[PDB]
Amino acid sequence: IVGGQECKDGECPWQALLINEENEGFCGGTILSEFYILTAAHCLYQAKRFKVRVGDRNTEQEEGGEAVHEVEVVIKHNRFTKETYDFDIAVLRLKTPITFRMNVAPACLPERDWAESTLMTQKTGIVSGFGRTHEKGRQSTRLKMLEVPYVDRNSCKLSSSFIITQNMFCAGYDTKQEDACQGDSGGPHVTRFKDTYFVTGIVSWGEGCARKGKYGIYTKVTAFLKWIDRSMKTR
Amino acid sequence: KLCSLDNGDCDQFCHEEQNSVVCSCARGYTLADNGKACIPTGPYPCGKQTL
Ligand SMILES: O=C([C@H](CNS(=O)(=O)c1ccc2cc(Cl)ccc2c1)NCC1CCN(c2ccncc2)CC1)N1CCS(=O)(=O)CC1
Ligand SMILES: [Ca+2]
Repeated sequence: IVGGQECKDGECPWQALLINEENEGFCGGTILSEFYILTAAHCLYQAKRFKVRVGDRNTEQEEGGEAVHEVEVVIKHNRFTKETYDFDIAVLRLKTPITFRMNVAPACLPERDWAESTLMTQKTGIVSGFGRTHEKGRQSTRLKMLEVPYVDRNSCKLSSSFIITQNMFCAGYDTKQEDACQGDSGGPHVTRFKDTYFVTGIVSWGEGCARKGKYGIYTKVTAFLKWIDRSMKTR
Repeated sequence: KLCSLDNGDCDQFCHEEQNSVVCSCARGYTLADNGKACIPTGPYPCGKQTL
């Protein structure tokens, strides 16, 4: 998260961090239920073996309420490839059930139609993670959250140097220095509708971090909603 | 009908049952008695910041 704001106590419960053998935070993720984590599809390349942490707002200080879970199975989207980055979405099933508490709750999965017209048409959106403070900078210790505006689907394709499929979408700023970055990837993008949050999108990619004339590219959850279910219900 | 008037005065999802508007809620929520607002069955419902 570049710029943005610090998730205070209880604000970003759905947050999820994937950690590597060295217990290092490399990717984000979103809590859907007890044994299901939503993450990017490419984040399943950034490591050999990983666990997913929950209820952590500081990557150094053991604030008591942290907790680690192992991965029991990995559901990566078949129509994926880094050539295009289309279908950047993956569902993780945990070996042991996430027990909810403070700083550890789930994000609602909205209905496709109502989401595509009431959530996505919303002004802003919430993206968060333990990513870098600036493009070529350091990873973050404290968990951050950034309110990124929904960016015109059309002026999304211009600004971009690559194809922008309707399986993904823009969001962020033109000049202002606020965006996601390395590490935030796979994390969550949630819309706040009437005091509750839904899983509107996944942190995917972007030309640099907070670069003028570029927007943050996320995966379209609705575009995969029914896919998401089949994964949890397994298949 | 008119889930676009103000979400059909719902709390979350809103639908149009031909005639009029139909509200509903996400996993872990039960539709209140007025058929609009949503009520959480557990202490840790999806979509809520935990305080
Ligand atoms: O965008 C990057 C990295 C950059 N890393 S970053 O600046 O810290 C960055 C990463 C993700 C963001 C997501 C958002 Cl929402 C906002 C800002 C972001 C900033 N590579 C740059 C681009 C390299 C080529 N790409 C395509 C896409 C389709 N077709 C062809 C090529 C996309 C990413 N990706 C995704 C993470 S990865 O697989 O570990 C490396 C490739
Ligand atoms: Ca910690």
